[PDB]
Parts: sequence; structure tokens; C-alpha cells
Amino acid sequence: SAEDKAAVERSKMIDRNLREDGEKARRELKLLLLGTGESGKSTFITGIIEYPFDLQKVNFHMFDVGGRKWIQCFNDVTAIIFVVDSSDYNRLQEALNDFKSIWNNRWLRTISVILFLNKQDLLAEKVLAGKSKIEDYFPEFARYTTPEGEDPRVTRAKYFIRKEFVDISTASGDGRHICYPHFTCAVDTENARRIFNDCKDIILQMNLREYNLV
Amino acid sequence: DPVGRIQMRTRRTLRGHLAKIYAMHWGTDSRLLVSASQDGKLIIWDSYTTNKVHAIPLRSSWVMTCAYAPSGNYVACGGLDNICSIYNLKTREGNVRVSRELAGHTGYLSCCRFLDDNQIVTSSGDTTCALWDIETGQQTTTFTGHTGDVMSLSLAPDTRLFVSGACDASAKLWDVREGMCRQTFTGHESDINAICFFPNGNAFATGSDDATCRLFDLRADQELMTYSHDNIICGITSVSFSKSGRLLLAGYDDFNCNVWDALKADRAGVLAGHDNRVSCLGVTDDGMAVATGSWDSFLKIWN
Amino acid sequence: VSKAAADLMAYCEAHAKEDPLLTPVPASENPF
Amino acid sequence: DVQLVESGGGLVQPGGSRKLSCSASGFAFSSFGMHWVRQAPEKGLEWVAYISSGSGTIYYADTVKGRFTISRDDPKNTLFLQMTSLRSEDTAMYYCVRSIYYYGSSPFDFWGQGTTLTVSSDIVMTQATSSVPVTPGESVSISCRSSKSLLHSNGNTYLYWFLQRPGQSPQLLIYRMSNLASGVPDRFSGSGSGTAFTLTISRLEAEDVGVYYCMQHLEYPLTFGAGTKLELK
Amino acid sequence: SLIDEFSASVLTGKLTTVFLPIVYTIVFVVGLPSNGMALWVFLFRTKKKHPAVIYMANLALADLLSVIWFPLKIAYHIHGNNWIYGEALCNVLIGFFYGNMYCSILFMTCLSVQRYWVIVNPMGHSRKKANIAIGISLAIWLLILLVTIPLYVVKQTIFIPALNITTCHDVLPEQLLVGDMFNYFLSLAIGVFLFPAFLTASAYVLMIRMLRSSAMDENSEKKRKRAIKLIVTVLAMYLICFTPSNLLLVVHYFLIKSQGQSHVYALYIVALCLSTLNSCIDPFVYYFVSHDFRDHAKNAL
Repeated sequence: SAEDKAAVERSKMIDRNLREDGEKARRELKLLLLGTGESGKSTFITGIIEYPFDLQKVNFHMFDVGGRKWIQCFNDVTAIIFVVDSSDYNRLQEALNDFKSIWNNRWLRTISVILFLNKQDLLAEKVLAGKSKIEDYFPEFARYTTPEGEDPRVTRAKYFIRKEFVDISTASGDGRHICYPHFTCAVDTENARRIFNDCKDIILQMNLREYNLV
Repeated sequence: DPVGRIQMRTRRTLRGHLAKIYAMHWGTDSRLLVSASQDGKLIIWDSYTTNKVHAIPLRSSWVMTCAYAPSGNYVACGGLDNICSIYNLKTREGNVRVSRELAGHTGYLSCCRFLDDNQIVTSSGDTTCALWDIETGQQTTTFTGHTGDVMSLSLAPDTRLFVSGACDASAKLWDVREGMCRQTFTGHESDINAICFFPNGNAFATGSDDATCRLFDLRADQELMTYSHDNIICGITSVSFSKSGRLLLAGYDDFNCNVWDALKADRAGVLAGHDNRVSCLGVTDDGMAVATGSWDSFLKIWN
Repeated sequence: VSKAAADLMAYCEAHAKEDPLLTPVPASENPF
Repeated sequence: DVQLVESGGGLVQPGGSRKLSCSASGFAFSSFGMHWVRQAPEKGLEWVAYISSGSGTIYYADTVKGRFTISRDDPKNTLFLQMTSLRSEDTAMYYCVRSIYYYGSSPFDFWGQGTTLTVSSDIVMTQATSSVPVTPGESVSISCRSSKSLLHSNGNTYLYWFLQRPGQSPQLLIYRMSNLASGVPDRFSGSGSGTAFTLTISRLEAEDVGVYYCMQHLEYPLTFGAGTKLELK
Repeated sequence: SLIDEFSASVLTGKLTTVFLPIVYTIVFVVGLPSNGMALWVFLFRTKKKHPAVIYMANLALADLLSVIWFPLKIAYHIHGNNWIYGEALCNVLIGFFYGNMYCSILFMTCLSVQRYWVIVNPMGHSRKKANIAIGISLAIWLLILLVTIPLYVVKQTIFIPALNITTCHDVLPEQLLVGDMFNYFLSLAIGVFLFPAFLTASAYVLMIRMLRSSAMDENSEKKRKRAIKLIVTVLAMYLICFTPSNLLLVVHYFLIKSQGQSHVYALYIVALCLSTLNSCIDPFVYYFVSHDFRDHAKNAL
């Protein structure tokens, strides 16, 4: 039993390092980026592609996959980041389909989604020129009215695309998870701190439910 | 001729994972487990003493499969990274180190299973299954034909044939030597999440996300028995047989393992006790214990 | 086809005495 | 490859004190436990001390307890043994030994070349075959006896066998009574049951000559027999 | 306790004859199953050692102990302030009822200062901080046991001959009320209620001061607005259930040691009903306020 007791020392030695490593594999916030093809995924900061970043001394670890079904692996992440350029239309309804598939996925119903409406410049300039008509693709846009330098022309259209995504959000979720829409340009440094503020809300909300204040 | 109630119960709790467990494999000695979890560690458990024998750090934390070499020398793991890593346990230097990083797949790795200590067969989400030579690191044979991600693999007792399950809802049986598909029957309504061989190599049981299992035999060309109950509508995550097949242990997303009677198709028991979806489930080589891992981070030994 | 299930039952009965979980072996000869 | 080299010996004046040092190289010394072992010039082996993988447990031989102080420095892959005061009976060779304990382990796999510290101014293993002549081609079998049965209820049996070839450090032949260690040819095999045991050899080779040693490692202290010296002719 | 011509009215009127026992019965009928069912889910069914369920579970324990002895006390009052079960049982009911009641206050205070350090400065420490929760939990249990031991030794069985009645705790000798029980109750009140009240009140108001701000995101209607109401509810129950009782407790023993006009016990006994009633408000407001706790209880039963 002397040799077998020595194995217990090796067993407890392993457990010591596991918890030592398990205290740094936690306290970093995993994030999953599911931006659609032909979008500004790589601009706002192996099969898996990682991009670490940290603000205010909290380490973020964002994950991307170039090679639906593996999504079940990511039901621990703090949030999902869905990035779509708000300037195209022929696949914008396709983009809305992409968002719904994520928002209603079985394993993602406890995960909040940060939505980045990138390429507002392209949409802003595009509608400002008016070379193509939104109503041809979104007839119901003709009925929209704004709820709010600054241009009042395109901002009428800008909140419509956000309205389309948030409508998909409030239609389900029932408070288990929330969609946080955003507008951004692919020069802006604010992309990093927007996620930090948004994950603090997600983490704060998680405490409110697991400590019985909601 | 039923089997009544198999009131199996926990006999150990192999605590120590800090994340979701995804796969474990029983060593040939019927004592050593190897378990893979998202924490990024492979832990060699001594089931008898609940002793940790090795801890193997991994380059990729996104493991989704693991294997124990029949000789007991090598352990393999795979994941979202398209590389299957083979580790050597009997290093004279004492520490476990990688022997070969099997690159070559276009997508994630879903299942890996050694073969006579020198050939390893793996299946990936890129719709391909591959047989490798560990020394050279090349694909000795490539298997194609799936219309979707391949999710599970199971080696026959003879190791001459192995079966694969994919999200196309069909079970494909392959030849390691001939290198082309032998059987590809279908019938599931959703993804085939897990696959396992009956101890005789003439049958294998499929675990599908439609909350139903099916028992297939090569001669039948069709499902012989289907396991499902109206009160269970959650997908099956893992499957393993008993030493004589009678006790078909199956993992379910509803946080319990339904212990189905393979021959009778009746829910003869439930190894409840897990706090989250039970992901992996494996019976010892001697039939003396069934080890169950779950996303709760706990591995439990049942008898 | 039916003889496939017949052979499955034959194997199950043939090795029906080797399953500690089908038939709990005495604790005196058990690692648990 | 694996290698352990030690120093710090040499003649010591009366009333002196010395520190033996064992420098590991080429292996994860931090993951191995360390033993010191003694061989009298012509009077067999004797265990000295023990330090575990992680210095949570220590052990000493009764003849040196308190006087000695086993120490290790894992980050530098070094092991020590601080010797306090001097006694004539301390005159003997000392060896550095590695051992790692897990289910399938083979304790006492590797031995250093040893450092001489000659001086001038518990279960009992025994084997009646103190010495015997042997010739090539024989299937000679050695036997050693225990003062207590070594088959602990685990099924483990912590009897050990080694070969201290001429001018060479001991090499582990059989560990846990039956198991063949690394680098050991097929010729060797231990068998028996309970309290006395046979270390059998087939087709004896010229390299199978030296002084064999049997120890029992059920619990500390560890004890040696007189061994078995083979006269090849 | 009562030190009498007028005081005899308290022991004779329907105030203590039928109102206290019936109101106590209403508390017992629900406080037992309500906290009893709570302990079933927290201990037997819940299989995770989350930090929150530690303080909540111990609170449920403190609630049961305060009410399990009520069947003796309800029968005590209807008998006309007569203690027939003897000396040992009187010292048991009062010790458990007062010890467990003040122990419940402490676990509520720890929840307030647990939610603070969690909502404010979120860190995700729930995976490992369980050990701190256990350590403080037993420290409080030892504190109440060591503070409540003077309730088992001091003599309270006075058998006043005027009515041929022995009344356990209601009446006490002037020797004890003036220099022995005065120190215990005032220290117990000032130290084990008022100070924890400052911690819990500050914690919850500080919480609300952050759950409404410009440094907080816009999606609020379902989560933050709801939480503010529950925080005020929990603080509201804590303040009004115990402050009127412990306030009158200080008033009573203050008069005894300086003015002898010890009739305030008439108001204290009725005011203490609210504190007893809180033993059954807590399960509804703390655990069942949770959305999933109801589901967990549903699976439990």
C-alpha cells in the first residue's frame, strides 16, 4: 500500500494543476463571431480562427470557424457577435434568415447576441445617391417613420434595418437572452469597447437570475 | 423474457474536469479511462482508485473526440482543429508528448479510434473519413461519399471494418483496406450523433438527434429495432453496448442516460444523476463498469 | 433478415453470464 | 537518453560531513520521486532515503534517520542528501535511483553510476543461494525469501530484483515480482506465490553475470537480502 | 418580560388568550411547509453547490426551527398563560424561537452583502467562492449558539400564585429583567438586528442606485425594472417585519431598568407577530420570486 499511496500524491498533484489552470481558462470571456459571407467580420478588431483582445484588463477570446452543427460546442460563450453589412439587399433577407437561425437555435437560447450593423457608410452613401430603391426589396419600408453632423435622410432608413433584426429578437427569447444592435464603420476604434460594455450587461444579467433578483 | 429493472447506481465520481466533457475511452486493461473536455486537458483516470494518472495539455481546447490505444501506449484526440494528435504515454522521459499531429482534414474532427497501434481512423466534418499511418503522418486511405458532416465512428471487434455516422442521416460502413463504401443505408430523420459496434461486429447502434436510436445489421440492410418513447424527445449524444449487448446504454440531452434493452426495445432503467446533457458513455472491456461523462464536468462510474 | 435478429439473440444468450450489469456479480468479487 | 550522474563522495576525515548530489538529465525529474541506495563494499545493498514527486512525503533508513536530510531542487533537476556527523559504518557506495508511481509504473527503472563515500580512521528479505557457479546455456533460477507475504489485497506484490554487473550499477530486471522492465531482454522472468519466489533465466548469456539483489517494498524501511553472486565458468 | 394589578390584564384578556395563538397558528401552517419544501429543493434535489443556495438554504433552516416549537406555544397561550410541559421544554421553545429568529435575520443580511460584490463588481466567482459561503455560514451558527446559551440557563418558569399559573417566559423576576436579561436582549437587538439592518439596507439601495443609470444598457423593461421591485420588496419586508418588534423590545427593557412601567410588553408581543410572520414571507419573496425556482420545485414534486 506504500506504492499505491504514492499514486495518490500524483493524483492530487494533477488536481492541483487542473484547478490552477482552470482559474485562468476561466475569467476570460469566450465570444463566437458568426458574420455572414462578404461582410466586415475581420475589420471590427486550422479550421478555427482566434483573435484575442483585452480592454480594462478583461481578456476576450473571439472564435471564428471557416469549416451549423458544431455550434453546440459554443453554448458557454458570453455572447455571439453577428456582423452584417447594412448596405446589401439581395442577401439582407438572407442575413435576417441567418440571425433567426442563431437566435432560435436550441443550444443558444441562453446566449445573448451582439449585432454589428457594419458598412453604414456604404448604406448611407448608397441611399443618399438613391441609385436603387429600397422598396423594390422591402415594400414595407415605405410606411416607416423615424423614432428619433447628422443626416435625417438616411437615418430614416438606418433604423429600419435595425428594426428588422430586433423584431426577430423580441419575437422570442422571452428575456432569457437579448439582442444588442449596433451601427459601426470599419475605421472605428469603438468596436472593441462596445463588446465590453455589452458583455458586462450579459454577465450582470446572469447574476440577477442566478442570485434570484429576477 | 424481459430483464426487469437494472437499478445501476454510482460507485465513483471522477471529479476534476473544469468544463464540458465530450468523450472518454476505456483502456484495454478495463481500468484506465482517458477523458477529453473543453478545458483543454486529457485526464487518464484510474477508475478503481479514482486516481489521476496523467494530465495531457492540448494545443486546441475544442476537443470533440478521444481514443485509447489498444496496447495502452498511445492516446489520441481530435476537435475543431483539423489535426488529430497522437500522444505517447510510455515515454522514457516520463512526460506525455505528441508523436504525430495528423493534419489533412478540411473540417472539424468528430471521432478518432486507433487500430493495431499503428493505424488510426478518423472522421471529420468535411464529409470525409480517413485512415492514417501514424509514423509518416499521411492519409493511407481517404473515404468520401457523405453529403454532410461525419459525426461518429466505431471500430469492429476485428478492426477490418468501421462504421460512420453523418448529418445526412445515413450510416456508412467502410473498409480500411479496400477503401470504398460497403453499405450506406439510411432512415434517420436528423443527425446521427453517435455510433457504436455490437460486440460481434455484425451490428451497430445509431444515436440520432431525432430522439430515436436504431439497431442495424449488415445482412438486414434495414433497421431491426428502434428505441424511443413518447416522453423522450431529446437527441441521443452517445451510445455503447454491454458485454453481451443486452444493456444498450445511451446518452440523452435531457441530462440522463436511458438504459435500453437492446433485444426488447424497452426503457429498463435510467442512470439519472447528471446536471447537464450527458455527452459520452462507454462500457468497460470486461463489462464490469459503465463510465458516463457529461457537460456537468463530472465522470461517474456506474455498476 | 429475421435470422439476423435470431443471431443477435443467440450471441446475447451465449455470453449472458459475462455482464456484471445485466446480472450483478457478488460484491466480494467486485472493484466497487 | 535518460541518465543520472551523482557526485559529492570521496574520503572523509573523522567527524566530517558531506552532501551527495544527483544531477538528473534528459527526463522530467520533477515528475519522478528520488531514492538513495547503498551498497557496502562486499556486504550487499541497503536502502537510505526517499523523497516523493512533490516533497509531501519523506522516509529514511533507521541506521541514518535524523542524521541525514534528503533534499531536491525540481526546477534545476537536482537531488541532494545532506549527511550530518560521521560514523565508520557509513563506509559504502551510494546510488541515485528514480521511481514514478502510477497504475502501470515500473519503480526503480533507472540507476546512477554511484559515488563512493568510503570512510577510514522491518521486513527481512533473504536468499540461501549466496553464490553458485553457472555455465552458458543453463536455465539457472534464483530464489529469495520474505518474512511476510507480499501479496497485498490489491493483487500487487512489491518485490524487486536487480543485477549489479561487475563495475556496473544495478539494472532493474523484475519489478513488482513478475514484470519485465525497460531494456531487459526476454530471458528473465519472475514467478511463484506468497512468500518465496523464483527469478528464472533461460539461455543464460555472458552478460547475465554479477550479483543479483532482492528487496521487498511493501512499506518503509526497505530491506535487501545478501544477493546472489554468480561465478561464470 | 412582565415584572401585577394591570399586568394581570395582559395574562387575562383575549389579546393573548386567542389572538396570539390563532395568528401564530396561521404562521405555522405555512411557515413549516413553505420553508420545508424550500429545504427539499435546496438540499435533496439541487445537486450544485452554488453560493446563493448556501445562504438561502441556511435561511430556510432558520425559519423552520423558529416555528417547529409553535405547537407547544399555541397550546401554551390558549391554556391561559399556563406552562404544563415543565421546565426543560420552556427553555427549549424560547431558545429556538428567539435564536432561530435572530439567526434568520443574519442569513438575510449575508444575502444582501452577497448580491453586492456579485452584481456590483461582477467577477463570475460563483464557481469557486462556495467555500467562503460555507465558512461564514457556520460562523454565524456558532455566533447564535454562543449568544443564545444564556437563554437556556437563566430561570424562566415563575409560578405566580394569584392565578395558580406558571407562564414560562412571559413573566420574569425583577432581578433578572433588570440586570441579566436586559443585557442579553438589548445586546441581541442592537447587535444582531440593527447593525445587520444597516448593512442590508445600504446594500439594496446601493444596488438600485446602479440598476438605474446612464452607465447601464438600454434593454431594461424585463430584467432591471423587475429586479428593482423585488429588492424594495425584500428590504421592505425586512425593515417592517423586524424593526417594530426590536424597537419595542428596546423600549420595554429600557423602561424596566429606569422607570419600572413594564406594560410595553403588551405592544411587544403583538409586534413580535410580524417578525414571526416573516418566517413565512421569506420563502415566497426570496426563493419563489425566482422564475426557474418554481420550475425546480415543480420537478422536485
